[PDB]
Amino acid sequence: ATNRDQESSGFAWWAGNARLINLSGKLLGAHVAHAGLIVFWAGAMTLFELAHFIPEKPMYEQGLILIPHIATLGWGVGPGGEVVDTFPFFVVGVVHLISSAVLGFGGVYHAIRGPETLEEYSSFFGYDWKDKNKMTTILGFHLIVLGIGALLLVAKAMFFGGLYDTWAPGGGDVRVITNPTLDPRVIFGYLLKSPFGGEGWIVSVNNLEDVVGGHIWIGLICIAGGIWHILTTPFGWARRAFIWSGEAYLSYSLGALSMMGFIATCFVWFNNTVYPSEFYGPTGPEASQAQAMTFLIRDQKLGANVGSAQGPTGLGKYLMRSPTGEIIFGGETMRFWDFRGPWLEPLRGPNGLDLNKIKNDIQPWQERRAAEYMTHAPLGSLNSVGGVATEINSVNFVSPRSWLATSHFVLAFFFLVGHLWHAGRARAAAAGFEKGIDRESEPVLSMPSLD
Amino acid sequence: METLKITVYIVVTFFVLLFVFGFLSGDPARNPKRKDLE
Amino acid sequence: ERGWFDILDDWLKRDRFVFVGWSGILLFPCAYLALGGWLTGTTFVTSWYTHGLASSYLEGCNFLTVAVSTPANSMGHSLLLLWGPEAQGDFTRWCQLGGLWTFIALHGAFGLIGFMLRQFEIARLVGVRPYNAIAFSAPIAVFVSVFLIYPLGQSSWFFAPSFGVAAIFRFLLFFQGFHNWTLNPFHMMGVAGVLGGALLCAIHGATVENTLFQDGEGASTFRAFNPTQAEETYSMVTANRFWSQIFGIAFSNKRWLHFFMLFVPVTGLWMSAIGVVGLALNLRSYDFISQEIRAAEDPEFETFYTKNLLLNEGIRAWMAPQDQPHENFVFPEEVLPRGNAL
Amino acid sequence: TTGERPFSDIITSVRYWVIHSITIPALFIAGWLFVSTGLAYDVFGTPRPDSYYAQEQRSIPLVTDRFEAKQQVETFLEQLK
Amino acid sequence: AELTPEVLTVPLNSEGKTITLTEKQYLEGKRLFQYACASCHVGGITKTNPSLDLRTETLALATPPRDNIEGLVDYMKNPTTYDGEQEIAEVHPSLRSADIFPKMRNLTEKDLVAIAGHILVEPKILGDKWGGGKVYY
Amino acid sequence: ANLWERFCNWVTSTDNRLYVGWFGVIMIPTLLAATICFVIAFIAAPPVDIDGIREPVSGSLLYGNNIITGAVVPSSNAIGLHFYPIWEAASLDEWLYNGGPYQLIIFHFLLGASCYMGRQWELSYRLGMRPWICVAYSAPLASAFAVFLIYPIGQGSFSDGMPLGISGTFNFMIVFQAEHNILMHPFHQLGVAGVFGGALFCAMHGSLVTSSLIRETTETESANYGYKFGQEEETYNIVAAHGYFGRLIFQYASFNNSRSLHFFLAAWPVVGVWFAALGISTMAFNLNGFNFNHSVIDAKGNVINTWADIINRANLGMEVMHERNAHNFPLDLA
Ligand code: CLA
Ligand code: CLA
Ligand code: CLA
Ligand code: CLA
Ligand code: CLA
Ligand code: CLA
Ligand SMILES: CC1=C(/C=C/C(C)=C/C=C/C(C)=C/C=C/C=C(C)/C=C/C=C(C)/C=C/C2=C(C)CCCC2(C)C)C(C)(C)CCC1
Ligand SMILES: CCCCCCCCCCCCO[C@@H]1O[C@H](CO)[C@@H](O[C@H]2O[C@H](CO)[C@@H](O)[C@H](O)[C@H]2O)[C@H](O)[C@H]1O
Ligand code: OEX
Ligand SMILES: [Cl-]
Ligand SMILES: [Cl-]
Ligand SMILES: [Cl-]
Ligand SMILES: [Fe+2]
Repeated sequence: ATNRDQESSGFAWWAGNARLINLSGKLLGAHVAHAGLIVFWAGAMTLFELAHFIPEKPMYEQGLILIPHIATLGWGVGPGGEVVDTFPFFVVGVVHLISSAVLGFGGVYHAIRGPETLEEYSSFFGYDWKDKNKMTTILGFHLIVLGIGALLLVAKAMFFGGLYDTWAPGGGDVRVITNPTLDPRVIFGYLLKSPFGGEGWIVSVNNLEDVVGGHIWIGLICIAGGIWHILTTPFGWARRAFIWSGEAYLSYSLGALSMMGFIATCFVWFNNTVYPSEFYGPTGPEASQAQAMTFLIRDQKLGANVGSAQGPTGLGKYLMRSPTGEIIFGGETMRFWDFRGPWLEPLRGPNGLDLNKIKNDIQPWQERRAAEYMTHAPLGSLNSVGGVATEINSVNFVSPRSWLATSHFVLAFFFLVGHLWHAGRARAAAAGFEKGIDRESEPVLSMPSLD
Repeated sequence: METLKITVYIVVTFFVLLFVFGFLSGDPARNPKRKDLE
Repeated sequence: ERGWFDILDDWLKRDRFVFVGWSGILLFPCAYLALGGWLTGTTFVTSWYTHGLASSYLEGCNFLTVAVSTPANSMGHSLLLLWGPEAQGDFTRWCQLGGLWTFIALHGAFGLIGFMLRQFEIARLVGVRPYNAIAFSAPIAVFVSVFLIYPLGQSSWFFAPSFGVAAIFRFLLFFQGFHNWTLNPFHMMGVAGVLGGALLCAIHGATVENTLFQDGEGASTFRAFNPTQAEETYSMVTANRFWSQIFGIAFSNKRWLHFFMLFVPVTGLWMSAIGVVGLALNLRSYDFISQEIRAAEDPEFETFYTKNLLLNEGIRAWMAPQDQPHENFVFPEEVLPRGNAL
Repeated sequence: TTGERPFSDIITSVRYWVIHSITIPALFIAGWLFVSTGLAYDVFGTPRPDSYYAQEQRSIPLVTDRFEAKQQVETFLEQLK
Repeated sequence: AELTPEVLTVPLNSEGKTITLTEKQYLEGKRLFQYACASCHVGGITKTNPSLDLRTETLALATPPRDNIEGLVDYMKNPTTYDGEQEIAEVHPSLRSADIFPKMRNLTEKDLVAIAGHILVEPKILGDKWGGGKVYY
Repeated sequence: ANLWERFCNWVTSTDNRLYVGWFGVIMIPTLLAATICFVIAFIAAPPVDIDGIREPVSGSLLYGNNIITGAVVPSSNAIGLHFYPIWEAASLDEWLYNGGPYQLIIFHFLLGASCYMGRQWELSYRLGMRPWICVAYSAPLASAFAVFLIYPIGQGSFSDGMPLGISGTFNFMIVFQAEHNILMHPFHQLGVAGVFGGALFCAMHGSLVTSSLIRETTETESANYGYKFGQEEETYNIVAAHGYFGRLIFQYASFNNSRSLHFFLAAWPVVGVWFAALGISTMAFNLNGFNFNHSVIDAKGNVINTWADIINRANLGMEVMHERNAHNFPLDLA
């Protein structure tokens, strides 16, 4: 039992995994088994969702988060996101669940039976954290792998059925992407967009051509970068900038993951393109706007002239101007005027919401959709009672957008905390005082008084 | 307003550059003990 | 001089797993009955006859909504003793009238007396100064002001806090709507003492933990301490320099530091208690007169203070009929205060 | 230490479990029956689901007099036919 | 108080005929109503048009009358405006529009009767709460 | 040494009365800007249309406020999450009417405090200390982010960020309770356990250490003179403190390890406050407190109220009254 107590390893049981830092075989084991756990959850959770799935209720009324991910890719769904075949969901679930067995088998093997260290066994699979070239090489393999992944998304979109497109002419539907956006001004133009209202950085991506082209760029970039890191070793400036240790690299990755988590939170909250409202429910903005729409429709049917209706504050009861003059829905939803969705856009002209189109061209499907979305707003309790906080029990509903956003904020935050922890520790340990101050060499004691 | 904007952009850029080039100026070695961390 | 008193004294102070003491004669039965009353009431006992509420696991409440509720308003400040004139020795009727509320409040009070006497007794036996008991004076001021003096100032025990999670939440909101308690500078000093105390706890713990001397070889550093050691386990000098440079001022005297850690949360709780004594009499910090004069004359003048009062008015009107059933409030819909649409 | 047998000794001994494998389930069953027989309701005076209101009544049985409170509760109870 | 057969007895039609729902029917009616209707009609109100509720008095004053089993079943088949003047299947869930309101696709005649029974029985239990909105919460 | 090198040596110098550092290089201008703008605005800013309904709210002292009622008022609902720097306004008068000071202050502040945390790391490293004081500070910092940035993001407007003032703080709390039932949320409850617990343990530790101070002084002088800055020996007898506390409860409920004890003092309030922050940050996306409205029902189906329903009535009062002129449609959906 090499290194499996505090006295020999220096780490207590509650930090026991830190005993693995220089044990590449067992560490490989931990990693592979963990990957196994992830894939296991994907499979099992998918089969659970499918078992509980009623094809004629919206997905979002049923607590689904993975089936929406599958349906977004174009599998199992048809016009307007209606389920036409549940078999691909079944396939996805079963295949992940079976793969998890292979992964776990490997993980357990390397973890308790295989070589505890790999260096003596193989120069190729062996590594020293402090070997910069080897680090950049493994990094490179993994970048090529990620690039390939992005390219698989591309291949699905272009050659194997396409993607679900909430924006398809005539109504949302599955669509093959034939002309992906390759122009770098567009692609990287997203990257330089402000993250504030009406701009929204990369979260603002609103068409699949841009999504797909973006993935072509990321695929090539990752493969190229992978090759670069396989062929090179870090330059002097990098060498002097970073800490080179396992715990350091881990901390860097924790920072990256935290950042990505906050990003995904905002994506699932605001974006209704790669997270179609057909599957995930309406966004908060969307449902608010939809309320406005619903009452405009009702009151106008009653005979109200909604363009000239002055509300109690002096602002339009139904319609008002944005700070730059565009015609928008009034009331509190004035905040959500940057919202865009296929059910609303046919009412939009060059200056914003168009009064003539409003008076003359609103179709029954728009009324239906606005009602649906208004009454599936992402508000609800921890015990999944749908609606505002004061609503009575009756409707069993918490929006998938809320589950995903909240979960990923919690995770992203704790991951920032973890970054601080491991970065600070990595610094202290590399400098040699992570276990405390040397009584015979206390740095402050050799410093001049502050006063 | 435009003069204000350019001014502020320049100030922000200046300090951000100080931050970045500063942390790039051999920071791991700025500690009381083991300095050679390259 | 070895009589029965001294023999009993001997027995009471045996160094056993759970120390007893003379104070234990008061403390143990009273604490046991208070906890037992609460567990008994929240598991089995209703508040149908006192409040018109379900309040027990038996009725379908969960841990957040169970409570031992106060007696009906019509009971006034009756001690509501089981053998008293109200229940007349009838246990079932006593539970239905809210006798468990006063049982728990009173046994709990004597129990807290017992606990502080315990802090004194043990300090005296071991030979340390009695600052722990002294610091415990703040929980006592809080319990006494909130659970006894406050309802004694009001119409009845009904308006005391009921013993339960959600019930306590209701107490908070009631105090906002009726007393504007957040506006009270005594409450505010309480807040400063509680959050300042939490701040001191955190910052002190973290400082000690991050100025430790390396007193062992292990990367887990807890083992490198020995209770009997003479030496400080962390550097006050390094701690001092760090904080002087970070925040501008720092502790330099450990005795003062620890006293301050007593002083801050204890003083905060004491101030909150004083404000609650005022609320016992509806002697509130509800308004700023200058604000009200200006606002009444000028329909364009608006502050966060006036906004909060509109919220309070909403709370009173919408919560009163069900929260104060003995008043038999019937508020027709048309009199209910509401903004547009909602 | 203070003289009493260490807990870890006790709860890892065969005798402890010979006693407590009987005493622990017995207490649990007793508590169950306390509810399942309906005794609890009668002991504490807690309304069963069919005893909060009479069939057509929608007003709470609130106690309104301190010294005749017992009789009021008895009257409320009688009013459930 | 109990859920008696009397409470569960409601008008079948406008001609004085009544039907008595089983407890299982009552439960089924609550379940199906939550399933297909509560998203808009929780508590007896109507979120997308609060002017019209599900109170028995309101339904009685509808055209054609909607305060009986037949009236309600028909409404779930071919809903109209309050005056009976327009058919609104295109914007309100119904069997007729089960193509665009897919949750109506599996509702059977038995189910519709259960939902109707729910809508009629609930105010006998809850009184003003039913159709009352937040004021009565 | 060249100029850049000397500058670097000064910036990172351990000998400055207040440490500067690279994080400090960002912290110092940002915190000054927020501070100066906050002071001027608090005293002299005209009323701000917080809810975008042309209903300006007065926050400043010169415009009819005292210390308790005063605030720097959040930016206009018409603005939402749009970035509204001074140069986006046609004039300062406009900037002021729409609540520009609020955005200037909170953005400079959040950046500056993020840098304050970084700086705590940085100095810990220059001094040869262990690094985690900054992690402790992450708890109040995350909380500020929650109420100044995350909640606005989730709700779609900085108009719903916490106001910079005392009464404005209370307003934010009451509205939050109406809209999320925060009291019935377990993360807020963990927050309360964290701060109540922190105050408790603060008092406890204070009192135990104070109780066990070793006699080094006479009765006519403060016991504090018995400790001298930088002395090597501990100033109280921990074995005695533990002898007391272990007997107050039982032996194995008391800490005998000072390191373990101080770790606990750090962890309890820090974790609790982390959850407080996460409560606000998840309710930001409208995953709210437990809802048991009408959970208890009798045999006929009558609602039997619990304390949860009374809470509900209070919440309704708050809900129907807040922003009395801003809603035109029946549901408040943000
Ligand atoms: C994802 C979670 C995870 C994973 C993958 C690991 C992995 C590992 N841990 Mg860590 N650990 C974890 C969480 C995890 N840990 C947690 C939460 C704690 C706190 C309790 C610890 C505390 C801890 C300590 C103190 C130590 C480790 C050690 C180890 C390593 C050696 C294990 C060993 O020798 O056990 C021997 C165990 C057995 C022989 C029992 C059975 C173990 C197998 C794996 C169970 C497999 C069951 C599975 C269902 C089988 C499916 C097979 C099928 C696919 C065919 C291993 C790489 C040790 C180490 O670093 O040594 C170098 C070590 O000292 N861990
Ligand atoms: C990304 C993470 C994630 C998200 C967003 C969801 C979302 C959902 N799940 Mg899924 N699920 C997950 C992971 C997730 N799950 C995991 C890990 C499992 C294995 C246990 C499952 C197994 C599962 C089942 C069996 C079911 C769901 C269901 C659901 C739905 C209802 C959830 C609910 O009511 O929660 C209730 C809320 C809680 C239980 C609160 C959890 C609070 C945690 C413990 C706080 C943790 C904080 C932090 C991580 C700790 C840090 C500590 C600090 C000191 C560092 C909802 C769509 C249900 C459904 O509707 O299916 C159709 C359902 O039946 N899930
Ligand atoms: C990234 C994960 C990973 C890594 C780096 C390793 C590395 C190693 N394994 Mg382990 N192992 C793993 C996962 C991994 N394994 C899994 C998942 C299983 C269960 C199948 C095992 C079961 C296992 C056993 C039983 C043994 C090893 C052995 C070895 C060593 C010999 C490798 C060799 O010579 O192959 C030579 C190269 C090949 C044979 C070509 C492999 C062709 C691959 C599989 C095609 C697929 C590639 C594609 C990119 C995979 C994508 C997967 C993704 C979708 C999840 C080497 C250290 C041996 C050992 O430790 O001896 C001391 C050994 O006996 N492995
Ligand atoms: C720049 C990287 C990037 C970005 C912005 C996206 C974005 C997206 N992906 Mg794609 N994808 C990527 C890489 C990326 N992906 C990679 C590497 C793979 C292979 C694993 C995929 C495979 C994939 C599939 C199969 C699918 C998507 C989908 C999506 C969309 C929904 C998912 C989401 O919310 O992710 C949010 C994205 C992030 C949180 C990542 C942001 C990364 C930041 C900007 C950079 C971090 C860089 C790092 C820290 C710095 C390196 C260090 C260096 C400086 C030294 C969304 C537009 C779904 C879709 O399109 O539906 C139709 C979908 O089905 N992606
Ligand atoms: C996970 C992916 C990953 C990781 C961990 C690394 C890691 C590394 N890369 Mg590699 N690289 C990658 C992918 C990755 N790379 C890819 C995909 C490509 C193809 C584009 C490259 C191409 C590449 C080149 C050409 C070089 C590196 C180099 C390096 C090394 C130093 C990098 C550095 O100092 O960053 C820290 C970043 C800086 C110091 C930049 C300055 C700081 C600015 C202000 C950061 C601002 C970013 C901003 C916050 C991002 C927010 C979004 C924004 C886009 C709006 C480091 C080992 C360098 C090296 O040493 O090669 C041997 C180098 O010369 N990489
Ligand atoms: C030992 C600690 C202790 C203390 C301080 C208390 C205190 C209290 N109990 Mg609790 N109780 C205890 C232990 C204790 N109890 C135990 C062990 C039990 C289980 C049997 C109970 C069960 C219990 C119940 C069921 C009730 C109380 C109640 C009370 C309250 C009213 C007591 C009273 O009026 O006594 C009056 C009696 C004395 C003060 C005795 C004084 C002794 C004198 C000085 C000696 C002289 C006596 C004299 C010679 C005798 C002549 C009698 C003759 C004329 C007939 C009071 C707060 C009541 C309550 O809480 O109502 C809400 C209540 O209903 N207690
Ligand atoms: C290392 C270690 C660890 C960990 C471990 C792990 C993590 C493992 C994993 C493992 C795994 C990861 C496993 C997996 C498995 C899986 C499986 C075994 C599967 C199976 C499947 C099946 C059998 C299927 C079936 C089916 C079908 C096919 C159809 C449908 C239906 C059903 C589902 C029935 C611990 C922590 C303990 C500690 C110590 C060390
Ligand atoms: C967007 C912002 C700009 C980003 C640019 C990033 C490009 C990556 C390379 C940047 C250049 C790095 O250049 C880096 O800075 C200065 C420049 O003299 C060097 O010089 C430094 O060296 C030593 C290291 O002990 C320091 O003590 C000394 O104060 C300083 O002169 C660093 O050793 C060098 O590594
Ligand atoms: O802003 Mn401030 O407060 Ca959040 O809900 Mn909506 O909006 Mn307004 O109402 Mn309720
Ligand atoms: Cl009406
Ligand atoms: Cl308000
Ligand atoms: Cl509105
Ligand atoms: Fe201390």
